[PDB]
Amino acid sequence: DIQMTQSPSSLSASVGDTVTVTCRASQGIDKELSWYQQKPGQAPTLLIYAASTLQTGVSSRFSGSGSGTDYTLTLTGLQPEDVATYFCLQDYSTPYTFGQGTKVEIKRTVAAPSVFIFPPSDEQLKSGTASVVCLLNNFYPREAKVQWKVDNALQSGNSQESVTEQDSKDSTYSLSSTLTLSKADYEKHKVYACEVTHQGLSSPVTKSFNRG
Amino acid sequence: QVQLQESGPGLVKASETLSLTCAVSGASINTDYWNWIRQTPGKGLEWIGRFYVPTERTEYNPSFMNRVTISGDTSKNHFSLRLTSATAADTAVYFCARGLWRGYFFWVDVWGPGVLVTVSSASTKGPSVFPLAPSGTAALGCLVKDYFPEPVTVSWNSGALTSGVHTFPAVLQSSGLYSLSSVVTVPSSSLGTQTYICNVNHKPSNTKVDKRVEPKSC
Ligand code: NA
Ligand code: NA
Ligand code: NA
Ligand code: NA
Ligand code: NA
Ligand code: NA
Repeated sequence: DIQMTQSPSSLSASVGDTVTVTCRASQGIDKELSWYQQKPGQAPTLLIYAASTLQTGVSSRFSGSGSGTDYTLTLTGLQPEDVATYFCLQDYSTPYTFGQGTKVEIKRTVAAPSVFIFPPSDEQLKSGTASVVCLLNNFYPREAKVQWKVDNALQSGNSQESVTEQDSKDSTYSLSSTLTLSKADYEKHKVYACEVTHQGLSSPVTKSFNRG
Repeated sequence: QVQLQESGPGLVKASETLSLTCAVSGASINTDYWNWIRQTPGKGLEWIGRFYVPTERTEYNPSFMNRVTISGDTSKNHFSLRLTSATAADTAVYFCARGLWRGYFFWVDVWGPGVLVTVSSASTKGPSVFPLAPSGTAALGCLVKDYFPEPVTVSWNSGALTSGVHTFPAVLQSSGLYSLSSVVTVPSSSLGTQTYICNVNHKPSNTKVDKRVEPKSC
């Protein structure tokens, strides 16, 4: 078998920079390699084949070189649209094998989150459970802290967070924090607040609602 | 417009057989080669096998031993994959993809959108969709809660509303069921006039749920 070792596993770069991804084959593969771009939530698309032949229709900002065991994909003039994971594929010998992929992220100016809080649906509360959601919209950098406070007492253990992939347009992230409670414990308290701390905010932003 | 589309996602019981189909449009499967590839976070991309219709010749990744077979249907422009004795290790996004072979070089020029297949000893369950009621820009969304397996598709107003939509990755609950939210930011001007419905599609369960989101009132 042929083993493809790809590096780096992930990288961060600024708009207009030049980024290079490398795949190393376990032995010479005589340029029988192709590269692919996979944008978030999408399927891979062809970029280069035969190590250095650019697919007609793909931007000239992509370039491929290599011989023997070492092959490179170079991406010049990095744009926000290029946020994706890039893979190699060797067609030298079956079974065809892929590199582990390089996750390419974009560095941009700091952007603060727009914070929103959502109380539980009346529909779900009839079923006996209550979900309170806190939304942090279009912020950068990815790092952020979200702390729940019920009756302004810190709450922990009953929340799970989920974060989107980097936006292809503004290179920002969005985050959801979901606090889930029984209706009984939900009705035990009155104030529900989401305290958010982030680079782009002067001070921690707190959004709250009162039950009733 | 060469296009490829895999069968809809679903659940495959443990030890039973995983079956998928790719519907090809814009090109005849009577030329070039036709592959099945799967993708997992930890294993990356895995080539399963290739298929050449004219001669019905088939080349498989040995790692699948003899669990796999790939066949075609030249008048329907479909080719299929079957993987017997399915196991939790076969949960993955499966891609159908065309492979071109010019001289010594082979590459995958057209991929399908991919379809998630989940191997599980449990049963499907449709999602409960609850509104995320809003309150110069407001935010509203839908809470797609308690469903199995992944995935759910979410649109807004049957695709009319696109800009500003964020469908978050699903979270695994202690329930064993998945839950996610989909949000959209709109002008606060339009909350009382414009209607907002999230179209949730849970293909594993053949369950579509449509829910309108309005500001709660007194
Ligand atoms: Na080897
Ligand atoms: Na990095
Ligand atoms: Na409600
Ligand atoms: Na080859
Ligand atoms: Na999954
Ligand atoms: Na959620």
